[PDB]
Amino acid sequence: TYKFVNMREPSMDMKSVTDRAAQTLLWTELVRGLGMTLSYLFREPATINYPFEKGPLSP
Amino acid sequence: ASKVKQDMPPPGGYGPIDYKRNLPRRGLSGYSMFAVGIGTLLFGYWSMMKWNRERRRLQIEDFEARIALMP
Ligand SMILES: CCCCCCCC/C=C\CCCCCCCC(=O)O[C@H](COC(=O)CCCCCCC/C=C/CCCCCCCC)COP(=O)(O)OCCN
Repeated sequence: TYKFVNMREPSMDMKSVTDRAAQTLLWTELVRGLGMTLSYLFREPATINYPFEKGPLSP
Repeated sequence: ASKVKQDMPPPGGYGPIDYKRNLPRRGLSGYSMFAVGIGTLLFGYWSMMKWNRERRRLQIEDFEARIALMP
């Protein structure tokens, strides 16, 4: 069993072409990436306070 | 006495694990975005029209005061 990763064909009707042009001229995916980074900013960091805190170990 | 005890999955197994790609569409057509842009441009144009006409009248008033003071 195998999968195709990049075998899609964009639709050439007027609405989809207009959507792609709006993405180009208004940078929608760039704001999407900005928003994901912003959401990542507002969560707790994963940093521990060494040497007062230590990483987990095992026997 | 004691029985075998080692790491094994719990009875019934584990729950399903999500692995498919999940990139949902935020959702807004290009027509709507272009319409919003053109609408805010037109609103700015109208406000600037009114404000700059008022500024022209104010400048004319100031020039009138200067003309009166000139002699
Ligand atoms: C009815 C009368 C109306 C009067 C006319 C008005 C028409 C308005 C409609 C059209 C205007 C839109 C133009 C705005 C700028 C467009 C520039 C542009 O689209 O360039 C992009 C590229 O632009 C970029 O990629 C720049 C990205 C830079 C990376 C940083 C991301 C920035 C986004 C963060 C927010 C930006 C904040 C902007 C406002 C800040 C104000 C202080 C095209 O490049 P490609 O997609 O690679 O394809 C070209 C080859 N065919």
